[PDB]
Amino acid sequence: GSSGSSGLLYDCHICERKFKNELDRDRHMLVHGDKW
Ligand SMILES: [Zn+2]
Repeated sequence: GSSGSSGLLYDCHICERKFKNELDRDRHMLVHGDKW
């Protein structure tokens, strides 16, 4: 059993893509929020 020294911390609830910061994920949610 093995695991990496680093990883992605934040996740999209629309398309399951992941990010290093809350900011990087939060501005990605705008690509889904455009479908108003
Ligand atoms: Zn997404």
